[PDB]
Amino acid sequence: PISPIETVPVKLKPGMDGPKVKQWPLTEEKIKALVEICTEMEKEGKISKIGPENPYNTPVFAIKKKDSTKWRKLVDFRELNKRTQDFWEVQLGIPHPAGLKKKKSVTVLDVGDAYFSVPLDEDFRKYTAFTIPSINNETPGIRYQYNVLPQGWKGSPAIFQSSMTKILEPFKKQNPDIVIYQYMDDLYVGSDLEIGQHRTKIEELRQHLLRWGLTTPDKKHGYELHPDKWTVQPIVLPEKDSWTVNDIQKLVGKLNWASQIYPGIKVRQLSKLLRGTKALTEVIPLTEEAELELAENREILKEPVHGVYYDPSKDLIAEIQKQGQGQWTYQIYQEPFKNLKTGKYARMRGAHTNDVKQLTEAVQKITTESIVIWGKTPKFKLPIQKETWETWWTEYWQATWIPEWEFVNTPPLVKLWYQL
Amino acid sequence: PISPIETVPVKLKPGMDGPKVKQWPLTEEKIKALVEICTEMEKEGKISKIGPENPYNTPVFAIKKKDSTKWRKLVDFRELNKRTQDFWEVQLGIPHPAGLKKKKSVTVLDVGDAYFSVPLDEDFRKYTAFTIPSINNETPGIRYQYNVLPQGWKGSPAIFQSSMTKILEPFKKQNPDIVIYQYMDDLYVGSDLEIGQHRTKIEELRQHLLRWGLTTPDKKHQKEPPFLWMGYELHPDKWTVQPIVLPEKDSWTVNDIQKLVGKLNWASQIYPGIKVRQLSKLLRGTKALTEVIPLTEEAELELAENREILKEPVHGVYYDPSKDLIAEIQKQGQGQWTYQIYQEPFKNLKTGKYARMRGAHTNDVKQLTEAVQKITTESIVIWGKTPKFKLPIQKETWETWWTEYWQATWIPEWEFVNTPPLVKLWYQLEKEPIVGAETFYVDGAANRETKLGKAGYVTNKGRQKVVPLTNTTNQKTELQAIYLALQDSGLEVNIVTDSQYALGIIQAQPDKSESELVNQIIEQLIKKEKVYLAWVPAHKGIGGNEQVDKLV
Ligand SMILES: COc1ccc2ccccc2c1/C=N/NC(=O)c1ccc(O)c(O)c1
Ligand SMILES: OC[C@H]1O[C@@](CO)(O[C@H]2O[C@H](CO)[C@@H](O)[C@H](O)[C@H]2O)[C@@H](O)[C@@H]1O
Ligand SMILES: OC[C@H]1O[C@@](CO)(O[C@H]2O[C@H](CO)[C@@H](O)[C@H](O)[C@H]2O)[C@@H](O)[C@@H]1O
Ligand SMILES: OC[C@H]1O[C@H](O)[C@H](O)[C@@H](O)[C@@H]1O
Ligand SMILES: OC[C@H]1O[C@H](O)[C@H](O)[C@@H](O)[C@@H]1O
Ligand SMILES: OC[C@H]1O[C@H](O)[C@H](O)[C@@H](O)[C@@H]1O
Ligand SMILES: [Mg+2]
Repeated sequence: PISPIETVPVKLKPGMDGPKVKQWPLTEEKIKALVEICTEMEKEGKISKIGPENPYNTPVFAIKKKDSTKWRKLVDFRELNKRTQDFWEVQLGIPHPAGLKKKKSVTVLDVGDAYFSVPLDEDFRKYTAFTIPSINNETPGIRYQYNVLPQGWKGSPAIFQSSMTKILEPFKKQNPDIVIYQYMDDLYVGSDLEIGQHRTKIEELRQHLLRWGLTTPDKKHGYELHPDKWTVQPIVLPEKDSWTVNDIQKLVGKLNWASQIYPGIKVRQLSKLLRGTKALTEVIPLTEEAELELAENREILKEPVHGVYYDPSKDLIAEIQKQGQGQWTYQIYQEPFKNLKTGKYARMRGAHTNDVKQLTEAVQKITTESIVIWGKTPKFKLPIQKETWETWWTEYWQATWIPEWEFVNTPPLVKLWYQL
Repeated sequence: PISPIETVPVKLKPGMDGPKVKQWPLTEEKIKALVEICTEMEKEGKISKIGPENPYNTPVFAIKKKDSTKWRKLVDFRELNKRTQDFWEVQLGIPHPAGLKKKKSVTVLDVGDAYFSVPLDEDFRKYTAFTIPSINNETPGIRYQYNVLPQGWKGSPAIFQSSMTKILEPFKKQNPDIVIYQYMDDLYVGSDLEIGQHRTKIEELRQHLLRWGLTTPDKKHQKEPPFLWMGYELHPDKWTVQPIVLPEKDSWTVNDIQKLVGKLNWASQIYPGIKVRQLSKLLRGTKALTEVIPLTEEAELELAENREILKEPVHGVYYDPSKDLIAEIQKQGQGQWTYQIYQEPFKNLKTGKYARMRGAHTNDVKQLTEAVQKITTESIVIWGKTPKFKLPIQKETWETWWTEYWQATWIPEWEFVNTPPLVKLWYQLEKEPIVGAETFYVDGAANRETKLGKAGYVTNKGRQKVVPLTNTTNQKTELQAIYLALQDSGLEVNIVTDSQYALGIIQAQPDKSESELVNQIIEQLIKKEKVYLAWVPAHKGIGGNEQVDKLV
């Protein structure tokens, strides 16, 4: 009937129970797709229907690949994760190569399918249960639980880690300068070849993987990334010629908030021109003892933070601020005012690009950056409405994972971050 | 009776055992009804006398109804549930009527001893164990155990609804033309066919149901057109709120208002424009349950109107799939917006209200945004898709606000609706200073203790004023200054504040506040032609701010 079924038995550590998360209400569109998908998986054996004797449930969504033709199921295993973590991060964890962020090109390719060939630990399948919603609560939702390593679960990879690296065993010896970090379903290939060749070694691997185990990756004659290029650090102060009282004030404050990070930021002889109750539209030519601070400080602001070191026990925070015009800035950090990275996202080739869409991309962007630089996904403090977000993101969202997010209503630094 | 369904494997939380509670040997006017009943169930299989074993017991009280034949044995499993494993929590939601697709002539079914017709886990039966005392006060008690769902054992609405479904599953397939809705022991088989042929089907599901152990009533199939449902009144081509009792008293309490307002919230679904802001503004004196709460002059005026609204019955329509959904809003002020989702003129599926989020500083556009939202999230439930919006604002007014709002908003797809009031931002701040306009350097502090402050200013032209304040907060003197500058200043002005707060509140362009102070400021903004507000860090040597920063 069946062969030697050896599955890695999984456990949640003592004190935590399977996930019990409410299934979100989806558009009749997404349901129907989610309906066919499982209908087929159930048929494939990948999943099975369950009863009321499984109190467990994780949210499941539906999103387009890039193929606004066909949908793909995206289960939000954010909870089942934290409750298995001691397993996918302790026991069978996957080390993160610090060089990956150095190579000139990193192509990220999907390996999620290599997972539906590995049976899930009997006594654990019960925690991977999900419900396919019903319009207007008409009928009761549909109940399924997995039978194979499900994508999205941070264990699917940790379990596959062996079969995987074993497949990479011939390719890695032969191409010993290429980095290959497996983060969940995604596989990151990093190297330093021509942007032409780098698309060939990939293909080699692509082909290698395709044969060896039919670990079918979804390529598309396939996601180029350039780690090195990411180096956006200055915080330019407008350095004009004509300054009004008003512009000096805007500068001091914008210069004072500043010092909350950089230690040697000295705003004194600047308050020198701000002396006297003057009109705001009054040009005051910069003094002689004055522009010291202009550039003497612009310097401490030319060379970045000294004493900012990542911590693996504390998690990562990512803040994004709408900057206007498809302009979105952001900072990654841990101890308020001690950034690990800062940058900008941009709307460039889309006349249908709206806030939400941007944010959803600006986020996935920031998430991959971390996944690369740190091997871990940050927690976002999204400047959007909790209700609106929880409705639309799965629209333009098209990643295989979901980070932690919360919602904020920003203290208007005049975003002492923008340059223009 | 005894359904040939397969059973749902049940257990108890890890490390627990059956409840071994005992029977307060009670009567015989009842240690009789029990033996009569049990034995009658025992025949029907619902139960089976259990051996001289280890089984734990459960209390089996009895009570009597008021129509007359006899008593009800009511076992109290409270201690069995506590030990019973959790279950996939059934539909916690209720299928709102405005979204059941219209049909020609619907039916309804009332499953019988539902719970008692579904077999119980052949292994979790031993924990249902109980006993009724002897007919005499002596004690050779009678032992039984359940073979079907217990009547309120924890897992019952679950394992029932479960099994139900897996039965209707095969029926619905051989009949892809009938939408049977399920809720408790209620089936909503309905379709649009000659009325005669249709019955041939209902009298068919019924055969199939009874075929497998589930029983259903029958005038032939029992209910006429006016159906009741969790508070609804579903006609064959219309739905409506069941009747509402909006009382008149000479005394109300914190318990009398939740009832009122609670009754008022429900009626809004279809009753257009049920204002209930001031009435709920009351439930927060303190949360004592019984309290002589004096009606307010505003509530009694609000309730008087709510009554006049209810003094006239309104209907609700059914959902038509091919036709789409349209939703339109309208602001009643005070942050009270009302809407209505429809497909056709004079035919709403439902209307509702959108309260003000009970906050402190929000402008119409914000609210209208959150309004659209509430309606969006909701339309995706009752219907499954979002509606075309008809919002009382012009694409021009919106475009402005979002492209200038630090937050990422997303009003989806609307059309203009010219019917006042029309949502609009009343005052606007100069993005840059104003040259030939006096610059007021304001600031005003207060003693956190003595609760005494003074707001004031000092300008370029050399004018100064300090107005003494009393029983004020610090933020009060902070805004007291901006308001003071707006007073003393001319037609266009530039203000410099050390107040993060003051600024933000105004730079929020939040119209419609309660706080007299804000509205005065907001009012004074309106009157001004051009205003530019500036923020500088206080206590930082501004040879121009370290003035009022020291004068106050
Ligand atoms: C327990 O229920 C009642 C007791 C007494 C009544 C007296 C007069 C009218 C309706 C009544 C009702 C309710 N009758 N309700 C139904 O037969 C019904 C059928 C299909 C559905 O989908 C649904 O949601 C409710
Ligand atoms: O979108 C937030 C919302 O998502 C829920 C599921 O309905 O939970 C998930 O997302 C959270 C985001 O911070 C995670 O922290 C949580 O672990 C995950 O299951 C809700 O709980 C939450 O309100
Ligand atoms: O059909 C839109 C049109 O209907 C109007 C006036 O005829 O209002 C009536 O019809 C609406 C249809 O949805 C009802 O909601 C409304 O209560 C009723 O008075 C206008 O709203 C609009 O121009
Ligand atoms: O135009 C769409 C693409 O724009 C940018 O590259 C985004 O970072 C990426 O997430 C998105 O796929
Ligand atoms: O909800 C009350 C329930 O009482 C009992 O369990 C009955 O068997 C069932 O008909 C009903 O569903
Ligand atoms: O919202 C309050 C109302 O909810 C439902 O209609 C209940 O059946 C009714 O008892 C209650 O008055
Ligand atoms: Mg001050």
